[PDB]
Amino acid sequence: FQDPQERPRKLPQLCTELQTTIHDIILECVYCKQQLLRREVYDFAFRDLCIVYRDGNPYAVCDKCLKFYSKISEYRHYSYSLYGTTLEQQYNKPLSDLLIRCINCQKPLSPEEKQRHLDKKQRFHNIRGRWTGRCMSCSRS
Amino acid sequence: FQDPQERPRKLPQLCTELQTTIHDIILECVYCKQQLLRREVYDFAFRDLCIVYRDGNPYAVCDKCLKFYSKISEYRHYSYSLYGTTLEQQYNKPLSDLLIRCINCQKPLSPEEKQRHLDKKQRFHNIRGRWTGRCMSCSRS
Amino acid sequence: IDFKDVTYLTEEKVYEILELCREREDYSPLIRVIGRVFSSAEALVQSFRKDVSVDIDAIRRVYTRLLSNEKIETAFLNALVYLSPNVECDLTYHNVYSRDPNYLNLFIIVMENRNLHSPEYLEMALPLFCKAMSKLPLAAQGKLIRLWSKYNADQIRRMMETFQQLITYKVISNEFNSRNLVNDDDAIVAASKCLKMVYYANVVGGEVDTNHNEEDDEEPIPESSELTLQELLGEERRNKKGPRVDPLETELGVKTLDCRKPLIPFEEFINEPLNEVLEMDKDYTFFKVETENKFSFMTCPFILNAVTKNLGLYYDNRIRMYSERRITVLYSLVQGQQLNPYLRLKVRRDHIIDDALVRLEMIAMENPADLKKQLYVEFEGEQGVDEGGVSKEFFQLVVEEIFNPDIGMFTYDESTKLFWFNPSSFETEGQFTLIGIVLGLAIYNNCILDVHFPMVVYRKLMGKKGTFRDLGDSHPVLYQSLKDLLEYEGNVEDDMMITFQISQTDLFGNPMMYDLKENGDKIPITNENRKEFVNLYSDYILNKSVEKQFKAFRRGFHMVTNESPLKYLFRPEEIELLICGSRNLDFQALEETTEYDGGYTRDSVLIREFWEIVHSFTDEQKRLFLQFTTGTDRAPVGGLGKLKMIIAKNGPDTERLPTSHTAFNVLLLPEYSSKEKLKERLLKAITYA
Amino acid sequence: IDFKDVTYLTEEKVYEILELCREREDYSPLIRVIGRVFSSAEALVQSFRKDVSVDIDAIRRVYTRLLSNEKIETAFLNALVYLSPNVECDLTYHNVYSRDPNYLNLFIIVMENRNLHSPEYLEMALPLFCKAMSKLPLAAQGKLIRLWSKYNADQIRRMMETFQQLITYKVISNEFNSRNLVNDDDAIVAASKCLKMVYYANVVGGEVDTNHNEEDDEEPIPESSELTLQELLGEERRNKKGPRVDPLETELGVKTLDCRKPLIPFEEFINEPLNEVLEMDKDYTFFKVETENKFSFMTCPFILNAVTKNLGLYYDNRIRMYSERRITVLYSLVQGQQLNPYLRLKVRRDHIIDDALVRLEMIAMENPADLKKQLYVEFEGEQGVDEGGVSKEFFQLVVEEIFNPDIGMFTYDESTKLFWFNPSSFETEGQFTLIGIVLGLAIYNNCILDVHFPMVVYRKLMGKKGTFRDLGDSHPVLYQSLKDLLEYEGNVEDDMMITFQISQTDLFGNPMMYDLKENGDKIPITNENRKEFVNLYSDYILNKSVEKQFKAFRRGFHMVTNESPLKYLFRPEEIELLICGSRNLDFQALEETTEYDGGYTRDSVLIREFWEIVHSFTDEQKRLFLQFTTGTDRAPVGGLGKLKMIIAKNGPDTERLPTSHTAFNVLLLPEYSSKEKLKERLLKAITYA
Ligand SMILES: [Zn+2]
Ligand SMILES: [Zn+2]
Ligand SMILES: [Zn+2]
Ligand SMILES: [Zn+2]
Repeated sequence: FQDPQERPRKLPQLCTELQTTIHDIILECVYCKQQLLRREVYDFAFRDLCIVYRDGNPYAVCDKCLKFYSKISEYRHYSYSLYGTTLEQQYNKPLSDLLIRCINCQKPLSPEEKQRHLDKKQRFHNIRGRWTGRCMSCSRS
Repeated sequence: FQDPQERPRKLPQLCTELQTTIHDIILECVYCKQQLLRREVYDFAFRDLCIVYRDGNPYAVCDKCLKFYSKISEYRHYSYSLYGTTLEQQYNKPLSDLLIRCINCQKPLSPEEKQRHLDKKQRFHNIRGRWTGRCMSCSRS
Repeated sequence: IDFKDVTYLTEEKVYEILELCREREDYSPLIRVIGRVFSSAEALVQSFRKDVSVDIDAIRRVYTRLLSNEKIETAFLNALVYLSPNVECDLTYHNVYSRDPNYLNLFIIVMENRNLHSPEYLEMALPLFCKAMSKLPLAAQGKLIRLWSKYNADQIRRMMETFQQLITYKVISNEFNSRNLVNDDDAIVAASKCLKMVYYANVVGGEVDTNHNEEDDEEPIPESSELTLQELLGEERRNKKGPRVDPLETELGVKTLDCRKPLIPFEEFINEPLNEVLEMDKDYTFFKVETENKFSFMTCPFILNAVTKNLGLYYDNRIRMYSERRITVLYSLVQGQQLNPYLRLKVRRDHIIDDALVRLEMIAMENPADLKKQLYVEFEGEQGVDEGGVSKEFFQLVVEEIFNPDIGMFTYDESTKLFWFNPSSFETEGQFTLIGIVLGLAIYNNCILDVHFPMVVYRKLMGKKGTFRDLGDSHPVLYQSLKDLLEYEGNVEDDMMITFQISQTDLFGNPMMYDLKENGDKIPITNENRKEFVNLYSDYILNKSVEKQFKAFRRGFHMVTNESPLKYLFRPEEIELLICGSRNLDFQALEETTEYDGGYTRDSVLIREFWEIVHSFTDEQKRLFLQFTTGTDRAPVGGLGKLKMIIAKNGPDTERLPTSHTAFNVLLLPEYSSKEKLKERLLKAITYA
Repeated sequence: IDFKDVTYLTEEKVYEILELCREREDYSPLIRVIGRVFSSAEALVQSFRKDVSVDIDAIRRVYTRLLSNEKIETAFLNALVYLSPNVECDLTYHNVYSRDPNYLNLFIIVMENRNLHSPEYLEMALPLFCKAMSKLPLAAQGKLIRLWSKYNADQIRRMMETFQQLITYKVISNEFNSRNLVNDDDAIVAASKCLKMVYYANVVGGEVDTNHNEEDDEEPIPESSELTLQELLGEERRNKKGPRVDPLETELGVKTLDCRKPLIPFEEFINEPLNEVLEMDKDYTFFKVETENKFSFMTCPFILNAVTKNLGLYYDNRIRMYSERRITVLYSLVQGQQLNPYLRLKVRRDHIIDDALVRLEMIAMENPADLKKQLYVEFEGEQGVDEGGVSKEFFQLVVEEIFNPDIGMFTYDESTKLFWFNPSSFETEGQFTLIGIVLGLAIYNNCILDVHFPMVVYRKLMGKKGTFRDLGDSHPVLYQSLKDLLEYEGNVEDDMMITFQISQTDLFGNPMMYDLKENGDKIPITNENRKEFVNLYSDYILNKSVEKQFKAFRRGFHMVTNESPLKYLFRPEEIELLICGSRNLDFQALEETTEYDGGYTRDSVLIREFWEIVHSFTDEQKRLFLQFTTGTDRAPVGGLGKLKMIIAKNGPDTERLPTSHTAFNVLLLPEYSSKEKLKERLLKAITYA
């Protein structure tokens, strides 16, 4: 993976490049260097995360490290909060065309989740220019 | 100080018993075993605290240990809060006849402080049957 | 005649007014006099005179003689609307009950009105009256309750339904949510305060036994640092009065614990529509922190159901758990200690009893406040975060090892399917404290246990010694052989040579004779002392035969639950459903509250195939599925709807069995090809673990 | 004639209507036509036609010709009351400005009314108009501001006072507190939004120089963990747009930094009555968290005074400090690390510069986020808790060692009493980053510094290169010798042989010649390039002679204050009062806000004797008392009233000097016998430390 653009940036392309499937691929967390559980690999692909290359090696993130560092980023790098309507006015774009991730798990918000944000007047948060929301899994009490 | 009742329970009586004054008496904190500062001795007498005897030796409390353990007692042993009016109904007594200490520094509340509690509708707190309030020094922002 | 110069009425004076106003075909003077005297508190004080000055039977005859029509019944409706506001502020400000206790009369007169039950009073009349009654002083309420305690069950039922439908109507009429609370609704609050008077009339009017009280539970001493602080404040001698109690409990002198058989079942006082709308997070706040116009319904726990009471206890333990989080942070900040916000419990799977015994015993001495921390269980070797799944696993494991026959702690009864304390268990007081702690820890940490106890155990936990009535659930066979003696018409001395000496069979098989009296062999059983022998016989087995085993068990349960409102909120019959769960597996309620993740939805093809499989499951396979996914085979308080299960997608179709995250009731379901494959893998998954 | 078939008015048509309605002694048709066309937005669009379609001078003549009386002036009052609600919702919903830009006309017509300044519009007319203007789109506001920027200072003054007294009136008229806020008052909010348009018209209409901008401040890279997270999200390439900026700043393209000399002094836009009633704890909340009907006044910082702006910055830093507390707790919880919620700074008193240099440099590499923690300073040997007193002591000490002559960092000017960056300072970039960090740390930790800098330093900190105008404050003597050249009527080439080569004196004394151009010795100074030489001369000393020293200084200041709204809230002239304090010692304001402890009261005999002594203190002894009690001899922003001093009783009469707890501005005062004894001990206490 010496070539920067050639190396896969997503889990399906990485699996195809290594001639393996997401059902059997073996990955390590970029933070804790520990092998990812199978459900963690499935979450990684479901959360549309990017493969991280350290010293020419493909890495992923485990669930606990992802949530920990997302919490740290929310705590230390929070900028401001906006209403979904104000977000659309600022970008002149529908929320469905904006990449908004869950503040906790970094899962890209579905259009239904953004609609719920609009309906309940829940605010979207900005963390170093990244717009974050709350997903259903992390919204439940 | 073998005799339980004979040994002084207050700073002035302890000073008189040792033939010293509060201006020169040397005392140690019961918790940290460290010598009390002069202003700490004056606070101890001003806060109407009781001399504690460990292994037949008179002890006092320093300011930081007193505040720390008062905070711990407030956190772990808090029972419930009442309005001053409800307190008077419960005891059929004026607040001036009730020994209410500051929740932070354990200074007995003055009648003016209890009057302020009544006026601003500030609640008195119960911590293992001890009724606590907020003194002026600890009420300031 | 208008009768314009009469202020007090009489049992026979209303009769003469009615008879002279009957044939003249003009009741209007009667309407006027009733609306005049009933709307005035002072007039009602002197009306229908003779621990009360009003003749009880007189007014009942007057009401039934006079309410048969349709005109005057409206006058009583409107008279109550005027009298109540003038009698509420009169009690609140003037303090008129202290001047003379005869002022309570008007409340008996009003509550004797049969039409209060009717639905024409719920709009304006009854809500206003309940506001006035809730302002009665404690002494005044004591006499009203004692007067009401003499009524029959049917009379008490009418009184209870009167305030129940007022609560039901106001909940239906108004819209209550997190914005507009029920706590600030004075009409519902007053009707709840009035229902409490009927509730205690139910208690003190039934079968009350205030004497057979167990020894006061040993109060755990506070931490050494707290003891030092009380010395500095000069409060080490005086001690805290104890847990919160209802003031009406003290005034009447009778507790719901003392009530064995109330006239009305306690479960009838639960207003269900109120419970579905109550918010216990803020109800608990008004319970601990007094607010000017907010009323806590936890102060009247008889009206809450098991689910609502469970929530209020959960918030109390949760709040206490958080206070331990803040204390450890301050200890790490100020004293530079290690962050330990957990009741860390390292145990071995093969030695779970011994490892938990030494760990929990050591805590109960050094830092007894650590029991108030969130429980963290970790097994040796297997390393992982305990989010609740390990604690649920630990709680299940200890119950089996505690109640296993070989340990000798408890004797299992096949007929009742219940465990009883084994009297032949010696040198095991540490283990009995352990199972008491575990039960308290399970309550504290919101984990249900697979524990089968007779109701007498839960009665003794709250401090009531078992009686002969409790022997039926514990030992039905011996209970039957003892009541048969009770109703023996013949001479018991002649027919059966039983005496005050009893024979107990040990676990080994060797019987040793126990003497209930000083010399029970000498004294035989006669008809005169036949009642006493049964009382001493029942007192021995339930209380004195297991006194040391239960003392440790009760002590361990107390050191965890002493600061909780558990004793305040729950009756002993409600403790079993709190510690354990429902045995009912309503998988329909499980379906409604189930959530989905990983791309699954309620309309996913595999999801519908999944629910079709599990609804066709047998009872045994339903229990296996519950234990596999949630860690316990029992439903929580309420039902499986409270078990907010999550079915999350786990990769593509495969031969891998479905997995479960027991901590969060999450089922990890691969997207299998067909329904037959899904069942085979799901059955293989739950029948293996 | 009523003129009932005319909708648009004209500069001469109103003249003919007025002249025909004058001698007839019935102005009523004129009232009717004015109330018809002015109350209609579409009518006003076509009225008084010709980057605007309305003749500016035409309407001014019409207003002055027609407002001289007392009847029609009421019609304009009432026409504004009707037009505004129909023009606010028209902008808010219909989006009428996008369809045609001629809709902005009616706002010029209304704002040309002289009577808007009068106090008969503050009740109903002006508040409604301001609501409509605040709903103008950003593009519409851009043209209004550019049109308003061409006015003279007196015209801008009238515009500013118009919205100022509306804000003042509504603050006086209404009662604002923590219950009823000012943020939800739409009339004040709209008038503040309208005042912003005048504020930017003031900025873009004055002396604006947008070219002499310093290099973009080096943005500190986030922590390595944050960089890893952005890679996982696929956002490592794209970067954050930057700090919050006003949208009007982008549309106009001119910033308040670019404005050197506004037409009106910026300090005139501060509405004092609004500042005394604003609650910055919740104002900051609405600044960060958008709320439906709450408006942050930090979005319009020109209206806040230094005290209010200081509070808003304090809350931002405080909030960021707390976020670092929560992160360390999570690090100790999850990662099992040590609790370090502090920017720990162990230094030696004799080597404070070197110890802080190595400690702060090491932090800026490994964990640059540690600079956002609350500063904890501890000196070697002396062990104690740093509640702020040690940090205040450290900040005072470093400034003396940094600005000491021997270190060679700064050259002191006796005449100006200011320090300037020493160009002869080499191999000291680490120390210049240190003093930049210290200045940022003092702001972050709310500590004022005894720093004397020319205003050009604070201008360069925000990214504006020093110009010839800034040379007066820095080097007045050389500034005088350079403007004297500027206005030299004679031939500069003949009289003075100065060229584009300059001579700079080193600290040693050896002069080295510097060339402003490529060959400045060859090229002489003529009248044609006389202006350019001064520009290059000023650009060298202020910007290019100290570029490396200031680059490190600016870098260190940026790594602490980059995330703060400091650049947003404060102009460079307001930075000096923020970093430093007031030099004014108003000991009367100190008396009013002083609190008492240990038994002291405002009426205590020694307390009155104490205030009598300190009010008779000289300026030197007042500074000694301030430094001894509060740790600094300078007053905070505002005055000594903000220094909430506490005088606490310390035992009985003695020979012991009064002590002070500098962290909390607490003076520990023994109860001395007399006033003479109190002065002797107090003077002995403050003249020793
Ligand atoms: Zn990891
Ligand atoms: Zn999420
Ligand atoms: Zn201490
Ligand atoms: Zn205090």
